[PDB]
Amino acid sequence: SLAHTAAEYMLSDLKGLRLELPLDRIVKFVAVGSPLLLMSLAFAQEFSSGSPISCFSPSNFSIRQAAYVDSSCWDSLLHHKQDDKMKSLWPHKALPYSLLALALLMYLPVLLWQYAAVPALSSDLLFIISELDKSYNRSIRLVQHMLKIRQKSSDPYVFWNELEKARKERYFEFPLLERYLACKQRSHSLVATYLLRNSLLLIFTSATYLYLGHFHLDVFFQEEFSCSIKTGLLSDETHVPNLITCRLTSLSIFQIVSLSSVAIYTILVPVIIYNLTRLCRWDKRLLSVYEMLPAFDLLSRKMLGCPINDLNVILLFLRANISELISFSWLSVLCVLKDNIDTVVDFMTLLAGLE
Amino acid sequence: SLAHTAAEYMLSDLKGLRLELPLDRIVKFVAVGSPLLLMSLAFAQEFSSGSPISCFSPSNFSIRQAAYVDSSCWDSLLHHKQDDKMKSLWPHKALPYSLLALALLMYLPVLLWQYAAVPALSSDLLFIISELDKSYNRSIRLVQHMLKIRQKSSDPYVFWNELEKARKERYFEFPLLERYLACKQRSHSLVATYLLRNSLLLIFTSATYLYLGHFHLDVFFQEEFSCSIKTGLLSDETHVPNLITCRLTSLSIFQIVSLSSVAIYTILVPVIIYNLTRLCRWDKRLLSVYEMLPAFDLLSRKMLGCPINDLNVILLFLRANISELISFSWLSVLCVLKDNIDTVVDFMTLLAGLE
Amino acid sequence: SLAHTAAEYMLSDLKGLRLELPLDRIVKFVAVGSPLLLMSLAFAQEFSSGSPISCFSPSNFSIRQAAYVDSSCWDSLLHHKQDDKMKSLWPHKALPYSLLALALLMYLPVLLWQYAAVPALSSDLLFIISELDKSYNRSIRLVQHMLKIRQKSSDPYVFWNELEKARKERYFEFPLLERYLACKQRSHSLVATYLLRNSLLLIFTSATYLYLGHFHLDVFFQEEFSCSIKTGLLSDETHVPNLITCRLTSLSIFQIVSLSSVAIYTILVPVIIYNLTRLCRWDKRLLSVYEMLPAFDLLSRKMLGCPINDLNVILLFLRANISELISFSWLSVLCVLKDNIDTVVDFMTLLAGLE
Amino acid sequence: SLAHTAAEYMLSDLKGLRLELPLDRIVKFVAVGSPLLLMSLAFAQEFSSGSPISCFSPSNFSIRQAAYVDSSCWDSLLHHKQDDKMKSLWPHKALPYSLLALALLMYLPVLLWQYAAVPALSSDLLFIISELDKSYNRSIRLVQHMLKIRQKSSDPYVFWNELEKARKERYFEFPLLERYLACKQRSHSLVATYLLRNSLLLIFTSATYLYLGHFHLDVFFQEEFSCSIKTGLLSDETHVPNLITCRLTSLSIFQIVSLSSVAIYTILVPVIIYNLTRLCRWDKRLLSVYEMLPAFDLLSRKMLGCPINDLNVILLFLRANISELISFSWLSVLCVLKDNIDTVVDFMTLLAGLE
Amino acid sequence: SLAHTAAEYMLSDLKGLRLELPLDRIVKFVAVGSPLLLMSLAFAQEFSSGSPISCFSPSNFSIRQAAYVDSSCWDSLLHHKQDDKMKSLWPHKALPYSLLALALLMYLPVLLWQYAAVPALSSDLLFIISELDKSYNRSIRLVQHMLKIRQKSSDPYVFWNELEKARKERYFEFPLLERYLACKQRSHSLVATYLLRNSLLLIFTSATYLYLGHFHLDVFFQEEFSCSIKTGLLSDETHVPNLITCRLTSLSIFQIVSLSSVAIYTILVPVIIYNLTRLCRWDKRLLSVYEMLPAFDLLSRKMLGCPINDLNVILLFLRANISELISFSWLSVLCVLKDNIDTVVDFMTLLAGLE
Repeated sequence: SLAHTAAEYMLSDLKGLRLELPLDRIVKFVAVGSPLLLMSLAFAQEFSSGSPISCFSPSNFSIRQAAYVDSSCWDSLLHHKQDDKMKSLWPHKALPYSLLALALLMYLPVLLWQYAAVPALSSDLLFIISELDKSYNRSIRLVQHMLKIRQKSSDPYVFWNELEKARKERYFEFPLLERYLACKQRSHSLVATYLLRNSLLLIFTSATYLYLGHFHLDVFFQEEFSCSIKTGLLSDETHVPNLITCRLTSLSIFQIVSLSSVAIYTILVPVIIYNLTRLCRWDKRLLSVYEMLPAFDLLSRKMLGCPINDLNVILLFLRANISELISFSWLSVLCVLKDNIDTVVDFMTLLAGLE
Repeated sequence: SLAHTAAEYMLSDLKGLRLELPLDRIVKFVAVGSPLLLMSLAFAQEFSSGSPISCFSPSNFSIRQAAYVDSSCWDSLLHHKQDDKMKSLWPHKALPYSLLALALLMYLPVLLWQYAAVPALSSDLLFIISELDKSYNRSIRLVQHMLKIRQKSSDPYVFWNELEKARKERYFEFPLLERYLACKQRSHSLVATYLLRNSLLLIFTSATYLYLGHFHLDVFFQEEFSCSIKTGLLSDETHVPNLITCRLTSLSIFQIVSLSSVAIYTILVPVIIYNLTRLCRWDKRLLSVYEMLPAFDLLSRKMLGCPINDLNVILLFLRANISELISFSWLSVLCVLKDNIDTVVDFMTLLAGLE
Repeated sequence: SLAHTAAEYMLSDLKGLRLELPLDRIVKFVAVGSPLLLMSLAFAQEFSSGSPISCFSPSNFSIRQAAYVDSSCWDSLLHHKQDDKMKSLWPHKALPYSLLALALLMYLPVLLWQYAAVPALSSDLLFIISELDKSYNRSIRLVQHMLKIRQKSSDPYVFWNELEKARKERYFEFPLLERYLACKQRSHSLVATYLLRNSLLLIFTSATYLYLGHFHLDVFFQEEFSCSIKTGLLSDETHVPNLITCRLTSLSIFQIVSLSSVAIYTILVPVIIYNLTRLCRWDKRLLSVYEMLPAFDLLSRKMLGCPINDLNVILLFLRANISELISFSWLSVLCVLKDNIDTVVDFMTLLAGLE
Repeated sequence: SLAHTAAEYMLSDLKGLRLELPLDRIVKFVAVGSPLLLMSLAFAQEFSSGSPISCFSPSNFSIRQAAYVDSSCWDSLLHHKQDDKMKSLWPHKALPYSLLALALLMYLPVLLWQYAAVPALSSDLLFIISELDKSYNRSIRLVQHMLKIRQKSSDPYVFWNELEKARKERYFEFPLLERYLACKQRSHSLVATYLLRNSLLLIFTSATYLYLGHFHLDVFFQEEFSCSIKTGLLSDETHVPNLITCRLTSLSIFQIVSLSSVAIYTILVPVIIYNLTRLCRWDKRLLSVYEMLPAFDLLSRKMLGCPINDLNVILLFLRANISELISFSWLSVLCVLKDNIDTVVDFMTLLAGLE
Repeated sequence: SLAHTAAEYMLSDLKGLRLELPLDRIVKFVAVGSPLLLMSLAFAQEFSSGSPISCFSPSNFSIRQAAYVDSSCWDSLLHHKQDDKMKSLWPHKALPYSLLALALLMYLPVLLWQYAAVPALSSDLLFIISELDKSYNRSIRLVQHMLKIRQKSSDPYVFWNELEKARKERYFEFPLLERYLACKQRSHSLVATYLLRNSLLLIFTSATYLYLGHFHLDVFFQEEFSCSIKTGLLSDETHVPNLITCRLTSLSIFQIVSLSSVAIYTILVPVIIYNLTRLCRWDKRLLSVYEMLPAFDLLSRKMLGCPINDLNVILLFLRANISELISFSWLSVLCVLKDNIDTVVDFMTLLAGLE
């Protein structure tokens, strides 16, 4: 089927970065995969194929012109309703093309996200990681003598005086990164991509709802109609003027695909809503440990104002990207320090796991 | 067929870690693959296809008339049972969709396992594995200068009297490891994932039994039924009012798929029960060698209280991954000492195979 | 279908260079993919296939006779129009062939570009980047003490008039690149390839429009036609001389294909127009920082005369490749300095991020 | 076809070890592949498909009537044999399903082998090879002073006695192995796995013979039968009471499948018998070179007791792996010493063959 | 198609050794692929498919009566020849099965070759290539000072007398390898594999000719045959006793398959005959250059006795491997010396092209 190749054409599956959320991956996955799956179910071997429309021809007729008549109406689905209001049945014919259209409209926002923000993002995260890769062997290297000063000095002279002068000495400061982050907060050109990506999906879901409301739900329990043939050069013939008892064959598939289309998108709407609201608030679930590391305190320090900035997005992506191989280390081990007190344990643990 | 794609789309097959037990692999593969293979066998080349419904119309009707007659009942399958009680045979129509739904529902728990437990569990293992493997560095060298003191000594003095102070020093102390293991002993945030994984499977099996009992097994030996067409625009016609002897064609497939479905799950229940019960007890099959190594003994030390703790799942997965490439060593070889005596043999075995 | 193999035969996807602009990528993608997708949609399982023609044979005719009569007209599509002017319907038979021909004609410019300009342009670009990377090699490395002694002496007469002296110093000049740029600047053997590539595409689009105008849009609302059979050995037979009410089945597919072939190409025209026009002006968006670098100033200084020079396409390809792996660094970071002043910050940032 | 995907799912094809003997491997291929291949032959394009059953209904019955008549007996195959004993020919319906059952039964033992023996057995092999690697480099390290004394020695001290004294000193000793070898010889936990692996195949081929004997071989020359349709709601009708001359179309493929199934397994049985008997005796085809080698002598020294020991399968799996990359050496080159004896000869070759 | 997949299981395409001659590869390819391709052509879409056999039933018969008549004779191919001698026509039905049998029978010999001689041949070739790699640098480090004394001495002491002694000193010899070659050249265990591999193919070609002669060439031009149905339960019926004018549809496929099968083998046989004859003589077409090199002279020295030896086959595979990457060197450059004379040139050339 056509949906087979299209699956790996759209939803097919640097070198050390994850530039997408798992939630975003799942929502795009389901949004692109649902229409193709329903369409594949609609016209495959699972349901018996054959003639989509059948009509009860008179017994006088032979097979050939009966095939003509019931084939001349499949392309002319238009009900002569006497309940002489003339009604159309085109959605039953146009359903698969509509499904493919929705499938492409689902994939379009992914293309915009890929083209509009990937390179600029890729530069920044890689630069930050390359800078922060070795913040560990700067602390322990120079802050190792704190214990070695402890036994030969007093409480405040070590914890509040010897851990006081080392801070203002060029071994920890990163003024280049400070300048960089200060510049970044002015930028607003990347949050636009994310908000547009979510808003387009919301608009497409609304369009799907209005399409399923205005046109569908009207022919939902109708299985029979009366069509006509004598509307041309066949009007001067001796046969039935209005064909009788024409019944569609694939109503159940229509019902199930409509119901699945409603259900999947209605259950996915909250996921996209939550995706949008994640960026509406500053996040500080673990700042307590971040304010102590020599360079990690910078991101916590610039935690002010409206959360709508590129800093929020880059830190959100980074927090998922702190677990590759080198930040996938001590930074993950700092779970036991969870309850002056940092006098000995906070330094014994740091100097214990050197590498 | 859609089953072919769905096979590798569902059950498709770090870098040194096995986060999946073999029994879990077997149960997940069997449970996900059974409905797919059954539904594929139902509608493939093995059984000749055609019209799943057959009817015996009188010879008066034309071929198209018979086609309309028997094609109008496959989608409207409803028996006029006189034994005028109305009965439906809709499971015969809904079998493949039900099998597909069962296949998806079986894959639901796997996503929860991969999304809620993989990162934390993977992060937890390798650090413990490294702290665990750094053993013969500071254990065979603790003994090389210690075994040489035996001959110039007495029975208790060298290996029964100074051993306790030979193990109480800044060589065996691992406060980081003790604190980490105790902290995860108190925690319970991962065992819930395993419990939910097993409980969802049990609930889904129970729902499968309910569905197979309530709806199925009622129309199981019934293969003929009477239907009617004159329930609409064509009721004003001269023909039979109630159709006679419409017979199901694929009853054998129906019964075989039902029997296979019930049999596979009644076979599968015991192994998942065993998987649930595995975690309820402490593993103490091989602690005799663990309580001797400098780092191994700590694992055996904290075995207290109820067996419902995370430490259990970490140690259980550690047992599976205890033999990768470097731990894939003496661990496997410390199996000859299965029967004071440890004076020479226990130490010559160590000092023989350095590397 | 046939297009399945051709899809990866034509549209299928050094080691560090991008020799293709993303806009050109999407243009080629859509341009070659539209005809294949349309023809795949036209003759696949999405719409019921069979006999594309139906005719109303008299009831006396045999089924073999009717099959012979109707199958004798699809290879002889010639309507006996009385509105005895003879109109033929060859496009309804030849549309797949036309679509495939347009697919090859779309592909021709791609191979033209791949076999006319790739080697020379690739070699030139990789050379240029190779010597251009020496900019950072000199950059600040020789200035390590030149900056370390300036603050010990006075401010504006050790590091404010020695900029020329440092440039005059025999490491900053790049005599090789000057002659190369001049020789390229007079050359015009590369811009002709791009101009012809755009012109050939636009001429082909105009040809598509002419084809869709002259032959199509005439038999566009016509669905019924009359044919004749007695034009040979069948003249001396007793039957109808002119066959009556022959209706083509796939009119909707005809209309859909025509409208799509119009719409996608009308959308495609503006983007190729803009791609053609991108070379009418010089690019001066980030040369402000460039005219400080020791080697990048050579590129900036040679912005003279008519913009139709090979250096235009050279710099166009260069700007995309300026973010590969090594230039994908500080050069991308120098965006903070966007408002004497360059005394410290413009130089503190340089001396901060060495490597 | 279904057999296509199952082929690569079932019989499809560390990093330096061959865990499976060639005989067992080829037996596995033939045993799992014969049913799939013959079943694919049964229902593919090689032989014409269609309606497997044919009946000669009299001309009075219509198209649909005869279709119902000959379609109602394929699922209800029961010959009213007058030679009134009803004989059922259900194997003609249960053939492919029984073949698939046999296919699964064939693949059960291999998963038993791979899940019950591979984990435990994989461990000690690398230990064995690691300590077996030492012997070569130790011999060059040890035996180069030994021959250095030979030229100034008389003869017995390098050829007869002192050499035997010279070897038994702590450079030529492998004490840790000696403890492992005897205890592993005492174990029997692995021979049972091999015995079960072969016994399952023997039992299943015996079951196959019983199935082909009891049920088949009776309906083998029979191709025509008389059935009945008046056994229900069709009893009150005016037509023939018992079907006349219903003939099977696929008797030839039935006979070919039976003959191939019996013949392939009849040829296969002696191979598995020989694979069984391979473990009943010890292999001493090359112990003459082994008994002089540093570590290979120990394997030959422990030649006692019954041939049902784990060391037997251990040495069997090593001999398949003595030719990987390092033992793929002089060991293999020692084929020329096949006929005071090794004056320099042996030593001359070893010292000459550094690596 | 069935033979589609069998192609890639059968004829699908160390790490530096070629264990097959290209002539053997191509003859194996054609021998296994010709029946498969002929089968594919014989039962594919290239011809219109359908019923292989047709009969001219009387017009009184119904459609099912004719279908039963011609479907009851395709599996009962037996001509009631009156030119009442009974003649069969089974080959027209058994052709594909015989073809698949041929495909397997010509496929056994490659398996016999790949399991019988590949390991030992690979061992010998890899040992030889690993050992004989020194000779290049070994010679130059010894023959670098012969030009020192060429000008400072005369003919006897640089060119004809002391060179032999300079050659025969303990930097030249390699006893490990000429001691190796004796048992191999006396061995005859590998020529048997090659001779049986060729003889089997000769036997199978002869058997194919016998099958094509005894059975074919008789049913070659006759196109019509008469069959009968009244030979059982249908004898007591009123219809034709002997069927009239039953015509077979696919005579052309039969003829073309037979002609192609005979022609491909009558052109294939000379290749295998020449391959067999290749080993019947010693090969000496470059030994003028080998007889001078240090280690290559040993191979050219042991050219005695009958050419039926393991040395013949080992050198036959060696010569195909003398151009991999390191013997793909000067050894290939010694072509310019193709015409005392070697006084100066034959050392200048060797000493110049070092690396």
